[PDB]
Amino acid sequence: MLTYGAPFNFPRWIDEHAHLLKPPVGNRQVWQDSDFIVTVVGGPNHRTDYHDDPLEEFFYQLRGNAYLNLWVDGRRERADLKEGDIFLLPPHVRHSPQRPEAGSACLVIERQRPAGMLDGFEWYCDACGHLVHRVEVQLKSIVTDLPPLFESFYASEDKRRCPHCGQVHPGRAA
Ligand SMILES: [Fe+2]
Ligand SMILES: [Fe+2]
Repeated sequence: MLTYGAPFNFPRWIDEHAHLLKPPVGNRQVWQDSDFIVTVVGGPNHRTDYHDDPLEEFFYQLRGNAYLNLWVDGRRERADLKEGDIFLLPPHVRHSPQRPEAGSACLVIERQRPAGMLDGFEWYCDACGHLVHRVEVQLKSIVTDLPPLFESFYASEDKRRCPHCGQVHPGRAA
């Protein structure tokens, strides 16, 4: 049967979930227990962590504008997600999404990761660019598997300390 239910109007769904598409929640997954992880991400939200996804990520910036801070070819780059833009991110490209605008909405589509295929989350030194800390996770649920990871980095000067220049990373806000 239709495990994930009947078709429904997407703009209306987004409107009805507007209260979840802003802090502190910020995002909302559309269907549960599906292979395709379909999420709408709102704003505002700024962050310092970079994601290393072992699979591809599809973006369609439906409302408002956002941007991804990236590492490409060993250098810091920015991919703008202007309203109306689509984008396909290859596996393992490190990315830190920034969503400055309230009322923005981005469709993000990913795949469930098989057992053994791990996600990485990491931070880089603002002073010398060296990797400061990386955690790998078997990502089953973003809601329980991810916030403690971030929280543990912010709470530890050891985790935040650059091994190259010794600068302590700011933590939650750059
Ligand atoms: Fe990601
Ligand atoms: Fe450093």
